[PDB]
Amino acid sequence: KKRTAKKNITPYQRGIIRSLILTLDCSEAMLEKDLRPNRHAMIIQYAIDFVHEFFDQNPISQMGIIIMRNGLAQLVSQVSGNPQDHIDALKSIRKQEPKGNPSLQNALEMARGLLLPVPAHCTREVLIVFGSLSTTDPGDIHQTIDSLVSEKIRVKVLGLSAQVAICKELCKATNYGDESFYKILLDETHLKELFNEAVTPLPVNKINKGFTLVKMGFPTRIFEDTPTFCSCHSKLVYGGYFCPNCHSKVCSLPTVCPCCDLMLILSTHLARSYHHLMPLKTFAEVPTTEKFRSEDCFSCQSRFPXXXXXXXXXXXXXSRYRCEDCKQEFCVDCDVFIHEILHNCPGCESK
Amino acid sequence: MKFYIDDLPVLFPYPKIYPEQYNYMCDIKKTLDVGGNSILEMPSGTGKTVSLLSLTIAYQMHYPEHRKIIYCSRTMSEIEKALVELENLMDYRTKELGYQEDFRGLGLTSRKNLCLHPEVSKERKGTVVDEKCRRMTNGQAKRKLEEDPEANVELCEYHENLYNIEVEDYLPKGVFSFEKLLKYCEEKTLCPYFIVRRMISLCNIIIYSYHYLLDPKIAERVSNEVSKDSIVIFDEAHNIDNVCISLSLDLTTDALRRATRGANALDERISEVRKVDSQKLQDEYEKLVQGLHSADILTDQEEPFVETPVLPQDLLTEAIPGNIRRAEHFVSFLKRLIEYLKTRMKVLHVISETPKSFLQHLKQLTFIERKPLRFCSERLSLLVRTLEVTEVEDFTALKDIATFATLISTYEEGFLLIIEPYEIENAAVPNPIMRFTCLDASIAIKPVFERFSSVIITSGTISPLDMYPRMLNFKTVLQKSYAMTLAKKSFLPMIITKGSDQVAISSRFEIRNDPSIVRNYGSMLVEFAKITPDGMVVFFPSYLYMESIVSMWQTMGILDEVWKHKLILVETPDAQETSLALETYRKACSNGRGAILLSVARGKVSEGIDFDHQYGRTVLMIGIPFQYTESRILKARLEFMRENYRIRENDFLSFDAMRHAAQCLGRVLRGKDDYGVMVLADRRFSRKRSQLPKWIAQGLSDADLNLSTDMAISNTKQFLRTMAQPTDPKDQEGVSVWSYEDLIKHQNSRKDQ
Ligand code: SF4
Ligand SMILES: [Zn+2]
Ligand SMILES: [Zn+2]
Ligand SMILES: [Zn+2]
Repeated sequence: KKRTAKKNITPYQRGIIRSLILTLDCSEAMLEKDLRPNRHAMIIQYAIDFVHEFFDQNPISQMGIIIMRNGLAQLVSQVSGNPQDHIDALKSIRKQEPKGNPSLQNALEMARGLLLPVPAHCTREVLIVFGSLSTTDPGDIHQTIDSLVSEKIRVKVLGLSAQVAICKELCKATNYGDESFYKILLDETHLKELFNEAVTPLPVNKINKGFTLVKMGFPTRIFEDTPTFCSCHSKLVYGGYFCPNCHSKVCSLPTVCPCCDLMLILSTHLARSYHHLMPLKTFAEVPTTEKFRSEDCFSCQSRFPXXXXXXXXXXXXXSRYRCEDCKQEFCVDCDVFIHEILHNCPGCESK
Repeated sequence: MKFYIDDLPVLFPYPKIYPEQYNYMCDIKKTLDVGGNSILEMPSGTGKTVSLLSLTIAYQMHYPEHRKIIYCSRTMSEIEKALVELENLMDYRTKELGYQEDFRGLGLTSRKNLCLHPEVSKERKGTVVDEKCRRMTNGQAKRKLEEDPEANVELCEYHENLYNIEVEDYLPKGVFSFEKLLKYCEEKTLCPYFIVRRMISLCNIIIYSYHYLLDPKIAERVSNEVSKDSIVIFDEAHNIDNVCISLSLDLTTDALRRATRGANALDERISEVRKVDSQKLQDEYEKLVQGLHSADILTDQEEPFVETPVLPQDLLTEAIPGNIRRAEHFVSFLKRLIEYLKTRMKVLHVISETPKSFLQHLKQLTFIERKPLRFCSERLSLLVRTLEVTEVEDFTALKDIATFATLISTYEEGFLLIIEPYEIENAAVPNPIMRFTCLDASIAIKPVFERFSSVIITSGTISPLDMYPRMLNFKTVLQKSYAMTLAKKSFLPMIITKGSDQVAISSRFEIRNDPSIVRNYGSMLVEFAKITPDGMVVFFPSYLYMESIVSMWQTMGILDEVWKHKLILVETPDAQETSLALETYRKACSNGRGAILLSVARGKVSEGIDFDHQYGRTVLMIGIPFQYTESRILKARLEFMRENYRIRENDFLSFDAMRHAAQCLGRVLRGKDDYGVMVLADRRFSRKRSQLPKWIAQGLSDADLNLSTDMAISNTKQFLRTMAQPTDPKDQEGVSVWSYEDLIKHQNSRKDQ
């Protein structure tokens, strides 16, 4: 009655400052009806949610879009920080329809240049949503794959209802051999979290360069809405932040400094991570007889957690998934939820 | 690993291990001790070779008695397959248990592969390769090299320097696979063709084509060191029968005519030399008048011109060829021969002649005698040996006559000569085929089989295990069919008896286009071509039969659509083009974009090559293979086969097609990592479920019977999707992958009964 990601073992290192380029196949292959309007629509559909979902857990990570039609790599959205720009770029395409084959080889190389500008710390990383069963590669590939590795470009693909060796090779090679990234869905619902699991950072057993100090500053809000002006959109922004150093206005964002070129976040963006940094050991289910704790949830307050002797119901499930490190109990949904939304183990918080 | 089979450490080189392998080795060792023949169905989807070599190597090095090993292979591909295999097992043997091994073993393949001197290495035909590599180091030519070293003498030059250093003991210790051997011998300038030829005398394990064990003219130099009683391994020998049929002999009259002039060229040669240097020829007569001249009728260090088409230098006699002792007597009767043959050449219709029936008939139309008839070859052999000719292509034909003569002198009543007046394919033209053929495989099998009781045979596709003991009459012990153990799908078989229109699809109907089937077949192919990722092959019952399908499909709009998805590669009759094409097909499969290949089950592709995961994900058996496209050759052979053995053509027929049908499929899987889809496309397969190799039919489920395309495509559609999941339980694999040194300890301690 359990399927648990046993140990939260980075254990000490995960890739926070990310630079993810999402690439989508846009081919007639995407026009087959396994998915309702097509795969392609559900894709762009499921892509949309992803963006916030991404930017939610990653308010510090640039991102851009690529489509693959007519055997062509065709950037749609410059890699940037705002979600909305990215977000809108989809719907536009979402109505348009794919044409011609997918040229994977075109894809990566356009990325390979695309991911060059980002700093060293930024995880240079790509994600693929392949739809076809083969490719149309204008040039070599096995050589091309290697070039990625030379650039330390992790990749990950979301295979369609099949497996193709080359990408299966691609992930394996590009994740320094150690592979898990060639996931291909078997069910649509799987695809849902398939995006969601892509949200988090992604080390396993890493090699360690010099991970340096990251210079950055913090802006401060303004008051006079009338005095509107701007310095990144040059519009009349009612009034916003100011560089701690450049000391110039900026449209509200976690943006970089359009005046003296540095990263400017608040802090919450940092805070948004830390649950990614040190997550929690799962709350453990309890014995069918040994619990004998209060007849009321701790986190929540639900009287049950058992059934007070109900033949094949009370002994059926010790509804007492409970924490170890604080050794205090917890409700069913609570542990479902405290592991989900806010992590912050209450029992382990208060002692 | 290093465990016990109740008597022997098992220096297993693969940490993970499969229960069948032990189930395998357990039985063969049992068979190893108490001599037997006792074939074994072994699903090669696992490592059968390691399972073999594991038991063997220790058993050689554990017990003291049998210091030699004989492992016979279908082809050099098998050779090189096994060569690297043992080498790493052998290398693992040094890594884990020091070095107490002193074991060397290698395989001879040919001149053409092993002729390292670039001259004939450029040249193609092995006989010419045989001719010049002879002329490289030939008894006359080496005498031309030693007695009269001249510009007419060209050589590999290695067999000299090889002889300089090599022939006192081996190169140091390696089981030098061609990868290792071809380089290593190049550096020290060796054509290892002679390295092994001398090393014949040394190695404790050997590997070569069944011919080298069965082709008597090459399987002649059998020595007690190389043979006496050691262990025999026949791997993938499901098709051994057809190999024994070796004693095949058909008569290209056109080549035969060239032989006549070659005979005259000989006739002129002997006459002209008897004019000039007849004394040593008379001395050869004196080398003849003594008796058999065993000194140089058998021993020739680089000379022997004609091979021994007879069994390995046994079926001969000693009484001289009477008069023919005089070559002029001898030359004359040879002309009697060809002319008799030439006389027999132009029979209006097909005529089948049993040897004895033909025997006096020879004497009838020309009073020749059988006793000289065998003597021809050696008498010829010395004759050309005495005259150091500049070519053999003429004389190949000549010796073939002698070879024919010897053969027809040799055997009877199990063998027969038939002359169709032509090839009926383009009938009513002059091209008669004085075909004299073997009929019983076992006869050629008997001798080597007679020698040693440590005889072992196994293919990945032996089915059924009865015909071979039936056909060869041989005395087996145990024949166990090995159910492949799977805790998972691991592959998919399918049967398409009918299409979407439920129209039964076949090939026995004709070699022609019942347009329903092929139009149905375009669909079948294309939808599959769509669904699978790269790597897919199809097989056809016959080349030109396939040609029909293609041509019509080419006309239809079928091909272009699949051209959209995958890449297409046909099979060719020539090997060269094929050989090129194949590697590309590998490259496309290895590369991203999908591809597809077509060939024929009887084809050389189906015989040697192998298909892994990317290289093969789906196969297709278009139709059920058959051969009565051809003539009584089988039937006349069937006569003896059927009249003696309680076998009907169908018995032979229905099995042998399967003997070739699954023969393709075994290549589809290499490691238990791999998987694939195996479809069958013919109505009659439904009746044919009961002839498969056991592990196949076990892998075959009932509901897959007489599937149509629609029902088929779903299962693959899932199976592909399903298998593509990282289906890694990593816990139930204890039973199926036998927790290493522990569960084999555990379960076989529990399997102690
Ligand atoms: S001498 Fe050696 S290398 Fe040269 S042709 Fe003969 S076998 Fe080949
Ligand atoms: Zn602005
Ligand atoms: Zn600034
Ligand atoms: Zn806690």
